[PDB]
Amino acid sequence: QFTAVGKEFNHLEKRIENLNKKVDDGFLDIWTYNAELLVLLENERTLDYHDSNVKNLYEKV
Amino acid sequence: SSFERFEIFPKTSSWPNHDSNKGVTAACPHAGAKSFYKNLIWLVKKGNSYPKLSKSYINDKGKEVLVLWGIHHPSTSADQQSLYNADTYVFVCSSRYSKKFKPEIAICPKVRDQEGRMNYYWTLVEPGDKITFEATGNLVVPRYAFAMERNASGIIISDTPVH
Amino acid sequence: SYINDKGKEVLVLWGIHHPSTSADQQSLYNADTYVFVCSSRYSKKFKPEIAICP
Repeated sequence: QFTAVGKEFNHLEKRIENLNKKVDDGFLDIWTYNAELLVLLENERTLDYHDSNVKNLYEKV
Repeated sequence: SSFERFEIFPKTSSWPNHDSNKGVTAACPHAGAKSFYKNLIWLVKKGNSYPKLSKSYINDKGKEVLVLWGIHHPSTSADQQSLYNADTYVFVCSSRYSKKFKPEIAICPKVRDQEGRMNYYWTLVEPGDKITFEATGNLVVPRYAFAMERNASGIIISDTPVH
Repeated sequence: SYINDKGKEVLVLWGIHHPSTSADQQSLYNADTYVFVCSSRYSKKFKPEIAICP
């Protein structure tokens, strides 16, 4: 989605400031975690796949 | 998407009973000379009277118009009397917006060689709406407004070059 | 004044009138006036801004 992540608050709006920051940091954490795992898990499967193909080639022979 | 700046209340014609030249200060120097904002006019009394001010503007532009004005708050009553009247008010209202202002006269901490204050106000005028300014003093008046249409973005604070 | 005898929160609404002219103001109501509302929690004074609006 089209987003402008940035926001500006004054010296009397510290609470929504920290609400905004909580939104940015909660999404950061979710994405970071998911992206790391998605890689770790698909990398396992890829390498298994490659092993799987060789095996099937040798087995066919 | 459709921004433009236009003279809303011409200096030459809009203020016949008031002074529009003497509205400069050392706080806003131009060429090292006492100046003021280009988009607002600081009105001072003409001769020795500041008659009830009454000016209105209908938005003929096919879009929203952005109006800004200022309320002046002098430090001393001697200063107040010399620029403008003793008991004064400023009144602005459209069909949507409406606020009265009351000049708080007081000696504040000195900022930029200035012991007075000037509060800055703004509102959006609907396409086809009327906005009325009324005053007996202290009103920094609009000279330039902006016509526009918005698009649902942000602000970057950077030293990074443009290309 | 009104004490809330209902066993729950009560919602109160009121309005402040701002006439266009002093001739109108005088004819409905006095020249210098005020409205004051306060509970144990809420408290506000109101001051009639008399002016000709759009």
